[PDB]
Amino acid sequence: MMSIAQVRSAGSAGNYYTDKDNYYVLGSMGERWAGRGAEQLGLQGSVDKDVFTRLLEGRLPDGADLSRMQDGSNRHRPGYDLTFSAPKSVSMMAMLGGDKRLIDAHNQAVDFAVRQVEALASTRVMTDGQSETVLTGNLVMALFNHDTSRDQEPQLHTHAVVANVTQHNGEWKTLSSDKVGKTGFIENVYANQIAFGRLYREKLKEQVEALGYETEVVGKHGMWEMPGVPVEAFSVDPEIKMAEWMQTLKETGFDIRAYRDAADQRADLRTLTPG
Ligand SMILES: [Mg+2]
Repeated sequence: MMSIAQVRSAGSAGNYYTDKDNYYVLGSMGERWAGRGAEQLGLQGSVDKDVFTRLLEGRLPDGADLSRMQDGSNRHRPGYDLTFSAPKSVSMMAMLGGDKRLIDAHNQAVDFAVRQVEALASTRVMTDGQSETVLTGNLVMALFNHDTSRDQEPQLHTHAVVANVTQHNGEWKTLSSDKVGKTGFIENVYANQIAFGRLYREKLKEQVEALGYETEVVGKHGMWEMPGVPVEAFSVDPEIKMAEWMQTLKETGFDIRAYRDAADQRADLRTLTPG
């Protein structure tokens, strides 16, 4: 699904989203800029921690500055964290079963959902004494893949960090609003939390099933898993953590390789089937 949360203070944000220990099992952080806005600022590909931090403060790479220093602290809201988590079985098959094209599938699902989120981008602009929200359609995002849950179990996820900035008629303005009122961006993202989650969730299922794997619905809002995967056995030196995960995986008796060959055969079976 997709969880929502205030982005973590511009101060510690950088190291929080990027220190190697959040993506050790994955190998790389697979981090990247996203959004029409990032493109407008010439931000593409790998993410510079310093530029990212600055972005959270309101300092953009083109000179624009939305920071608000007040008595020693910046009062510009850093932004938001939209976290897309893959289902347990997928996380396991990806980082314990070594099937990396599932990481790609996930990445493809996040890109897809995030593009929909972007259509909600907007800002408050008052004209004629009447203020109203105006769709803006551009965001500046930095995505980071992590592989570990809060309780140290495998969890492939992407923290889609949305900077609190958007361009309007050439001016960089804030998504947040210093005044309660006519529904803004993040309120609209909440009203649609299940839907964005369903978008991601359903896009992943298409990719995943394309690779040959099977899926079965196990809960509300199309929540699904891959049949047969020991999801139950999975509810700080990452090297040790991996060691344990791999061990508890063996204790289940599950045959990873056999599971994948089955997915390969099923896949080929479908491509070579006109009747
Ligand atoms: Mg994380």
